[PDB]
Amino acid sequence: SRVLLALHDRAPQLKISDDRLTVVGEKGYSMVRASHGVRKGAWYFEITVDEMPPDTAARLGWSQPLGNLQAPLGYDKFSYSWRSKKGTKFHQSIGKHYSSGYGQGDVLGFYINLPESSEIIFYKNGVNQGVAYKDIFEGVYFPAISLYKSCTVSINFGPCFKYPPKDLTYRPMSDMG
Amino acid sequence: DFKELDENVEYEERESEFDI
Amino acid sequence: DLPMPMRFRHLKKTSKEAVGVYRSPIHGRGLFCKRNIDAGEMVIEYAGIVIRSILTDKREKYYDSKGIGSSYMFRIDDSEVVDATMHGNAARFINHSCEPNCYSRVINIDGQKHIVIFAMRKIYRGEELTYDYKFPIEDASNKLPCNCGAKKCRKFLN
Amino acid sequence: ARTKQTAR
Ligand SMILES: Nc1ncnc2c1ncn2[C@@H]1O[C@H](CSCC[C@H](N)C(=O)O)[C@@H](O)[C@H]1O
Ligand SMILES: [Zn+2]
Repeated sequence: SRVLLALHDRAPQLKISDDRLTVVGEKGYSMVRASHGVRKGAWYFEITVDEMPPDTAARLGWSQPLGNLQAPLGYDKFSYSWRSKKGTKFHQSIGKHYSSGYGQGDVLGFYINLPESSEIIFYKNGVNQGVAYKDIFEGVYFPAISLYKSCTVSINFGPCFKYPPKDLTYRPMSDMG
Repeated sequence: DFKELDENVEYEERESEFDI
Repeated sequence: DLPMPMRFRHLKKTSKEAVGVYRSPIHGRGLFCKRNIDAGEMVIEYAGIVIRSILTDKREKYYDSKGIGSSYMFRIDDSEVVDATMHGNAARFINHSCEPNCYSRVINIDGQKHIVIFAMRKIYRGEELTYDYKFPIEDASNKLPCNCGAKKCRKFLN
Repeated sequence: ARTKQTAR
């Protein structure tokens, strides 16, 4: 089947390439989710910032199906995001200190563990940035991208990741396809 | 009072679905 | 005739526009006809979580413990039941009638069964959409009455 | 128990 960026479950102004793995931002923060979400286990996917011109930003992470598409990821209770500028973490529109910022060429890793103890861990070029969210809301989580203005990112669900985290057990998001 | 739904969803039972 | 998947998702693409949830003379709040619906046409799907029928009894006692009153489970067959108690659509609000204008019926779409309400006759805008619940007949206790107003009303939903 | 049926 394959795990791709969602065909309809997307903000209509986002530039999504025909392969449905590269997305270009347009104006105000708008979301796109992946075609598959997860409800249990440990899963992983990578996002590569292909191009981040001046005054452009990305908030990347996991979203439940009800998260607002016309808002940034992490705007409501359905998404937790990692912001490119200052490495801020956002859930319910509250930004807290998390890590250093990520820019153009950086490869970001998104880890989620949903046991049958829940955690979200962000990665910068394979290095653990720390637990960002613990004991999260129960539901299906889909890999999600929110972009502010014309920046380009490319999503990689697996099976091969460029920077596999050291000593971390997970399944690639491509296993859902 | 419910969550709105458009399409049917197949319940994916967990391994311990019938466990005490 | 037109293939079921074409008929089926034409429903999903026109259903929200043909029906609405209003206040009912039968009971509480009902599903009402907003545009004339021809006989035999698909009115709405009874959407929800499709579970194995063995789970309904684990499900039903759990809903009591949280206090949810009415049952919202509809049975497809011997193996499956649509649980619309927590996740569903406007088909939850369809009241029962002893002389109804719609009927429930199971259709198969790509190896998955759905419960779709069809128009028994021609239904005009303004009407309340009702079907025969067809509950198993219960005891004198746990026997709740019917107020559909039909001139041949059985007087009980059970 | 109390589920609707498509026939009795
Ligand atoms: N013909 C009828 N007469 C009286 N009550 C009815 C009825 N058909 C259905 N009901 C009641 O409506 C419920 C069906 S769920 C339908 C939604 C409900 N009418 C509402 O306003 O929210 C059942 O619990 C039953 O008690
Ligand atoms: Zn009656």
